[PDB]
Amino acid sequence: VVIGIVNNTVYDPLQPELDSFKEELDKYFKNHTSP
Amino acid sequence: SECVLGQSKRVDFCGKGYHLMSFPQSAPHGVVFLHVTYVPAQEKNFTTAPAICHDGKAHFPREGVFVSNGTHWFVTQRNFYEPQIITTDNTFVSGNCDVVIGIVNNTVYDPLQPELDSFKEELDKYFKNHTSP
Amino acid sequence: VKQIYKTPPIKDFGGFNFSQILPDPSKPSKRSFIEDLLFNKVTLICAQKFNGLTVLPPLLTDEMIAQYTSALLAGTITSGWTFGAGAALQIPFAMQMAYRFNGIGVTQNVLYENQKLIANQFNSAIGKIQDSLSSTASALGKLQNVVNQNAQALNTLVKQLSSNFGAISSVLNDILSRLDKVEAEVQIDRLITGRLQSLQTYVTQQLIRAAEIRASANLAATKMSECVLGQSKRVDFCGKGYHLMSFPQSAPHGVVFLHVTYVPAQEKNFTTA
Amino acid sequence: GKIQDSLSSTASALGKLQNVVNQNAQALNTLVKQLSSNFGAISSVLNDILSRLDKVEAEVQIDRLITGRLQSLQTYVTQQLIRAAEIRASANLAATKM
Amino acid sequence: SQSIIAYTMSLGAENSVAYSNNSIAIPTNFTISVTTEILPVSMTKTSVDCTMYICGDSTECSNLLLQYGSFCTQLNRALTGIAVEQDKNTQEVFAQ
Repeated sequence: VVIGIVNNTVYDPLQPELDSFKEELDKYFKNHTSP
Repeated sequence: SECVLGQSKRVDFCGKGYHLMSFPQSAPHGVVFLHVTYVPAQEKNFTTAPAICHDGKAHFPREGVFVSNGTHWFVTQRNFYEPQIITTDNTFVSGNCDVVIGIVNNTVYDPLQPELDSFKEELDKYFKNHTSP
Repeated sequence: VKQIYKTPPIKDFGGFNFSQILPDPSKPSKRSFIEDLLFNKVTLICAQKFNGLTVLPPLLTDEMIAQYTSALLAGTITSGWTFGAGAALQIPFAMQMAYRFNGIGVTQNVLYENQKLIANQFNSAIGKIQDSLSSTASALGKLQNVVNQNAQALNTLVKQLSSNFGAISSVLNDILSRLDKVEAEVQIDRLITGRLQSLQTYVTQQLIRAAEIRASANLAATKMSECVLGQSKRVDFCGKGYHLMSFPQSAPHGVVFLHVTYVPAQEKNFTTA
Repeated sequence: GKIQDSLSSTASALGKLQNVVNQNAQALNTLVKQLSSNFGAISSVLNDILSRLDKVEAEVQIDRLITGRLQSLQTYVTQQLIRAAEIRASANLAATKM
Repeated sequence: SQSIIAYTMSLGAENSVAYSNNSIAIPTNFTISVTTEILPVSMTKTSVDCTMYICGDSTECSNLLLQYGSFCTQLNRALTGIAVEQDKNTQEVFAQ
């Protein structure tokens, strides 16, 4: 409906904050598979 | 028009003080305005700082002012003392803290961290439980 | 203001320099530098007096007007606009400028990251006033005519005593000395007719000028109410540009407003959506 | 477009300007008509007074003529000053609206 | 024991403000104050019949008055203009 809108990404600060937790969780899982 | 049919931001136009609202009344060859206005009453002293540097960066209040009673720092609205904990929701970041004159050190509470820490403790307890069988 | 505020002895205004608009004790009256320039730049009689034309002194002497101006300026610089709406609330001047910038739609951080610059401009800006008012003289013309007109009419009112208005001689004592009662009357009454027409004209002109001055003084009171005791969002009312704050100053039969305003300077093109 | 319909059809809309003009014209016209009144003199035209009366007796009628006409200009100038003050008030309001 | 005194007028109770580069004053309570303000809006409409005032019920006087031109008409028009302006004032003040 809006005239003149353009395509651009919108950065959500929560996404990298959760992605760091995701990587920490994945590393914890991989370490838990070691013993 | 300005005072009755609306609210006027003009200072000392619709009565003294911050104008709230008004009432017209007739009078012999004239009009009488009852201006109902807000006037601050009991002021208190506080130590103020234009900005807060917590994580190397400077923080400024989105609305209001920084205050301190000598032991803790809060943000409060400009015309009424309602202190609140300095949170990332209540403040915005603008550069680092070497150029701002009068900036002081204070921690800035971020409401996201306690939720993530509770989730991390739940996850750690689940891991420890999973090590039992 | 019902209270006469006093500027604190320490002048740590974050770099902003008000020594040119604040009173200095070296003068026997509490005038500031700019006000003292203004009183010299305007030229503020017996022969008028002896014909029955008296000039009355103002109720508020210039010392009291200077005191009122000093109180208003001290309140503005030490409390912002809070002293106009009620109790006076002290506040650092840098934080007051941050409040003003937040008022004009500019985030307050812009002040703090440029404070030393913004002072240096403002301190220079007031200085440009000193050079401006000291060199050119027509700038204060808005007051000078208000004096000259009131003088000129008075002079004309005196000059009207020299006219004959049809009488044989323009001096009443001459008419009494040369003519007996029945014949002196027909000249004297013409003299009263002419001089009473003269006072009718002078009083009507004075009433119209007084109405104009009342309108101008009401405008000045309005500007003092919003521009000085607060911040005005009205475009082009309190000076050109986005209004930040204002300073009142006394002057012979008038007021001088220094409107300190924000004006954008250097713009860049961008593609917007 | 509605303005186009509003202004082109009715004429009283611009009345706030027309009364500004008419009054002045009327203020002028009456000032002209004042030249036709005798003001007590035997004849309204000063040339008639000069032609019919000697330089001694003409003066008493001529003085009446100056008295009346000068009073007329005084009234006209006072009305013009008051109207100019009103127009200045309206112009200052217009400048504020601008 | 009461007398007429003459004195230099007092401008107001002097109030020095404790300014500081890091001190703020903030109210913790407020007052809702009502202030009255009286404004004239109009004045009594008056009309003066110029002929009646100057030359009341006398035709000999009206004959002399008619020699003075349109002064009476001008006065009547001015007073009617004032009368109309009174209603215009009342309409623009109260009929919002």
